[PDB]
Amino acid sequence: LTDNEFYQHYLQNSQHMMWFLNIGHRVLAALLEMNQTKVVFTTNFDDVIETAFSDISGKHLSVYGSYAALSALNTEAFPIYAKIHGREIHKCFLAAAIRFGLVVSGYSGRDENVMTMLRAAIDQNNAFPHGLYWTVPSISKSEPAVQDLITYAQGKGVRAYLVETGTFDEMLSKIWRQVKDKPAAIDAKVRTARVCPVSIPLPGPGKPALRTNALPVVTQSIRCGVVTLASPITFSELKERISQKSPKALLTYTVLFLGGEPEIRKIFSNDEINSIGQYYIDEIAQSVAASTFLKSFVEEAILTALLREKPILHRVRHRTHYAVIPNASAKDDRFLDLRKAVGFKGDLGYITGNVTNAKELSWAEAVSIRLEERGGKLWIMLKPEIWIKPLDRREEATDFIRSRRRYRFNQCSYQILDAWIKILFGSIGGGGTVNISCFPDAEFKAEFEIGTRTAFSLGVGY
Amino acid sequence: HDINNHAIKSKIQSYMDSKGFPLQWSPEEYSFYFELVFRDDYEAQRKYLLEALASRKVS
Amino acid sequence: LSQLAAHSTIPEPLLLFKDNRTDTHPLRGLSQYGPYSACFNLPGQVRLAYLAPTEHMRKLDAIVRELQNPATPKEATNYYVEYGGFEKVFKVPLVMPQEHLRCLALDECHGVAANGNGLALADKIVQSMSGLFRQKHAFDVLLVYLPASWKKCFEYDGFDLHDRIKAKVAPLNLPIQIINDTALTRQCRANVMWGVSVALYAKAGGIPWKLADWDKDEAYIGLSYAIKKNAEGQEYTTCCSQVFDPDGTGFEFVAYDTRDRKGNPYLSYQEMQSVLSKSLHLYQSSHNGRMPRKIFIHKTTHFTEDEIQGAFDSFSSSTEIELVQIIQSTNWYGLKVDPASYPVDRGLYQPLTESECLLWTQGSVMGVNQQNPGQPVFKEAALTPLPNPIMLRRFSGNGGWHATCSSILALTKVDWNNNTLYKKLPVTLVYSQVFADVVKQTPEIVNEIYDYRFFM
Amino acid sequence: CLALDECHGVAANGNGLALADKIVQSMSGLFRQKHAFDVLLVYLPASWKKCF
DNA sequence: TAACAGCTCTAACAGGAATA
RNA sequence: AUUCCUGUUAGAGCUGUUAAC
Ligand SMILES: [Mg+2]
Repeated sequence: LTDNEFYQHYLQNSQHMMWFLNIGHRVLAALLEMNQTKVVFTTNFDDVIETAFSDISGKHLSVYGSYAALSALNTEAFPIYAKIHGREIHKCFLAAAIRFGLVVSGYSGRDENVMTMLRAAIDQNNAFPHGLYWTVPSISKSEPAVQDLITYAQGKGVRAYLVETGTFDEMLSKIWRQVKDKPAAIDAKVRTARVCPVSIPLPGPGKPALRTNALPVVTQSIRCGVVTLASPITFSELKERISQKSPKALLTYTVLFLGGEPEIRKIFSNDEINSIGQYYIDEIAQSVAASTFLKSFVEEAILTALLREKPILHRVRHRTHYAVIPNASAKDDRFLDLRKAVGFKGDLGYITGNVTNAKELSWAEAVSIRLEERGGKLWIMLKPEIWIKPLDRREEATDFIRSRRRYRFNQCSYQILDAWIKILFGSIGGGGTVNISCFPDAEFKAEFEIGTRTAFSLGVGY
Repeated sequence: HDINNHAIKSKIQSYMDSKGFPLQWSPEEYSFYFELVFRDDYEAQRKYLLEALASRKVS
Repeated sequence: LSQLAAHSTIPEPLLLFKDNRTDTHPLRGLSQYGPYSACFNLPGQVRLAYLAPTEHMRKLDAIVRELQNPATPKEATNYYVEYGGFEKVFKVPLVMPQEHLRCLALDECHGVAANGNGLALADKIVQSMSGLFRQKHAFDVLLVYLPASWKKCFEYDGFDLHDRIKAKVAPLNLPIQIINDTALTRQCRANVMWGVSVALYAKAGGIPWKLADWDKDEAYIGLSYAIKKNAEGQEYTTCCSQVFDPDGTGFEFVAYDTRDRKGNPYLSYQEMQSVLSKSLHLYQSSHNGRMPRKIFIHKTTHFTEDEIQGAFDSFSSSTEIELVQIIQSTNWYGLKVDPASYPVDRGLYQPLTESECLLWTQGSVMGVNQQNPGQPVFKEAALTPLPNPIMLRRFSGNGGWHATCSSILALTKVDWNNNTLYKKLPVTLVYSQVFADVVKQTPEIVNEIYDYRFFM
Repeated sequence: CLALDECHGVAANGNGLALADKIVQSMSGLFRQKHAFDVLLVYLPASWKKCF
């Protein structure tokens, strides 16, 4: 039972729902004062519940004698607060059990006394008539005894459920934001505090879908190399060293590398090098999100792995990488699909040629490939584009750029993107998780498995 | 938001139409919204219909 | 893994017209039903005056005279409806200015045109219009015309001619609709005629259209900034705007400065809490002092940790603050499949992550097109082949993508200065940007708040 | 603000509806600065008595 | 405070007109 | 500047990671 169903069901009958256990204490204090959820049980001190109630209302709270809980419950003199401290409340809990459905939060079980307490409360003919709801922050993290008890109750015929919600205070805030007819003083007192770290749930996948350009990256971790230096280095010095040497490996400072050891010995002499070790970045998404150096390193690694064995050329423009089609290899059969996509009115379409009104500028089709760290996911971002051979003369073809793409509408752009995905990965987006690897013949290589199908979602409907 | 406000009614109806639900006062809507809210739970549906049409608001 | 959260297509918002007859397409609703303020007869007759060099008075008079005759669109005919003239479409007569109201640009302006002094040219134009200071009651809208010969002073580093002119005239409380040579060439006459007619009617004081079923208890704040290239460093001019709806049928769209010196576009605790106190006061005065049950803030850049607390400390507990950052440049872009012959539907918002969504403010709209009925219309098919989805980053809202997404989508439709179907940004953002330019050009505006009809 | 001089002509014509419409239409100048003025003191000269 | 990486935006120009 | 925002050319501001002073 999803939390939305629990909220619709809990909100409808909050008058007779028991609770077993700072917005959460505050919302509960307001919820009690409001005469809803009359009886609340707890294990711990948390003497803050009664203090919050006194702040809300201005009167003391009954906190639990021989059978004081029994006397208060039987006489219907709500609201009642009783701490288990784990048979004095055991009879009262069983008496409470028939009267209204119970919801237990902040408890993982693990205590046999309360376990037998609840199991004994279940047996009677009408026990927890509204339902027993277990709300843990995560379903899979809960102790096995809780699931065993839920299954036992469901077998007995009771309507016990195990629902996954957030933290108890967040759950109570979400409950209270939809409780109706609350006095002004209570709302002024609680106001659900303030929500700084906004986190609104993503809906279900659901089922006119839209196809995005994002390719998922499921490689959760990669292995790479570290070099130790006897002297401090700056990133600019490393960058100019790579520019002047041009090794067959990818370098960054965080000093981190990926490629062959002899290239490292070429770029760095023995005197400055102390030792070479390995780095295991366990969480790639979090790492590239926290550090921009890792972001650039990983995007360049994926780029190198992507055009390693393919005839397409790799260029760079304002620090964004492009998969530009070379003129020499523009006649390959693999580009034929692209030849169809660029084509006008179902004919062959030129993908590399001479701009009609410039002396030496030569144009080609290309795709900008970027890395996007969204949430905790890595996406390969494909954007079709027209590349111009002189990097600094691109604007001279601006009109031509406007002329060619003027009619690359949704169908044409869809064809272009599908053809470019086929060119870059060799397979269509059906059951595709192809693997690429950069520098396969090196000690420190990186293999990345990229989902071939572009990210997409279907509109939710009935 | 009070449901009999025009602005809130329009906003809620626009939201409902966003998820592809029936448009406006059309057949198979009342039952549709009941079966959507209560996801085939006839006991909870009965309890809500009792509460809405209860014998305390009737004059 | 290629599965994303289910997108939801926000329907095209409706616009309110005369007799509260709703319609999604603004100009078509204006033709069928007329301006929203026609029932109130707020503008009444529209009386306008001229201020231009005498040598081009015939061209200015010809465009105004044309305003009173029907025009049929030739460009963007898939969207634009046949123009019927000011008298018919707006249910309001267009008044021929008398010689007393008609003014001539003083001669020395032409001379300073050679000097390339923008400030001198703007001041000379203001002094030319000074003959209209006393006769403010006679006319409603002034039509300043700047000839192409003045283009040397139109735009240059550190100066904007229209911006300076409007910044000088706004304190004067005179409404100008500057007309350049551009008006009279955009081959399609109906396009320009719709633009000028709507601008003049709204400039006059009327409301061409209003958001249908708009909540009067929600105020949509929007903050933007502008660059002044100082000799030593940079200057960031930040200004806010409000588009709330008062107790009456009035639209109430305003713009104001957030203020002594700023090198970064992020408002501190003091400045942000001060401006949020200031925009709240404008909402209360229009709404009879009632507090706003929900506040939307659209910033072009991310909110700082101190800035969020500043926004919070300015309001009571009842107010709901949904801080939103709007991002125009994103790597994402969408393709619609069923491959649809037309691009992805406008308003389709995709929740990417917790507090990050993709809104397709740009896109195809159903039932708006005039030619070939029953087909989608893509407004920006001329510029871009496919729409560019903007990205919302939530910072404070407790929950709900629908509220912010629908609010922004509806807000991108009430720009009277715009003569097309919608915009890329909510009117709050675009007007905050325009007033940011105005303030950056003219520092002596920071004291007072101004309505949208002045700078639109 | 200043009332239109057409209000005087309408008052001389003895047309109450058009006079009220003209008085309301004179309010547009204050309409822009609706934020500017909290209250409005509308004065009517005795010469308009024929339409009071 | 001086580099470096990324994200993002505005500043100035230029520029054609909505499925061909 | 009736409008729309697509490109180009640049720079700034935010974050980070290093080197320090
Ligand atoms: Mg304008």
